[PDB]
Amino acid sequence: AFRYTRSQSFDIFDINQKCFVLESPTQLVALHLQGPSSSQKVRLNIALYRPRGPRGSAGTGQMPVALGIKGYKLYMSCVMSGTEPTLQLEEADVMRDIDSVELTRFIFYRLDSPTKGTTRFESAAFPGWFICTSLQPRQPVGITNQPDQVNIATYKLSG
Repeated sequence: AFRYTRSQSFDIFDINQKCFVLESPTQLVALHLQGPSSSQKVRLNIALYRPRGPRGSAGTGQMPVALGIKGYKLYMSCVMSGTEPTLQLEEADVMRDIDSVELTRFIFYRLDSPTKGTTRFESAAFPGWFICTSLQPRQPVGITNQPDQVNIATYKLSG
């Protein structure tokens, strides 16, 4: 279904200028990181994939990516927890091939708006669900089917 093409490292902020920090090995939180800080901003290793597949279904395309938490040996994934879609961080190595519905948990569609300089990330495993931050500081990064509605689901990436 997906085949690895390369990885590139990016800085990331949400549209309100919050960055990510890894508050514990299972929780990424978003905050205005400022003044003095012990806290190390998270960068992303974005692994770009090419399809040979697999569908369906979705609501998105056409840059499938995995999102590595640079330096911490984690990748973001979307899974069901209880009965709710959930963003989690998993100890996973770099995946050359994503060729099962299980491994599709790691794939997001990077949706850039070339004009505005902005990006959304839609889950491939949970179409219509997007990576989001709270309007409040120090809350976990998560996923939502209401992108940008009393959350922020729009980011600025920089190489």
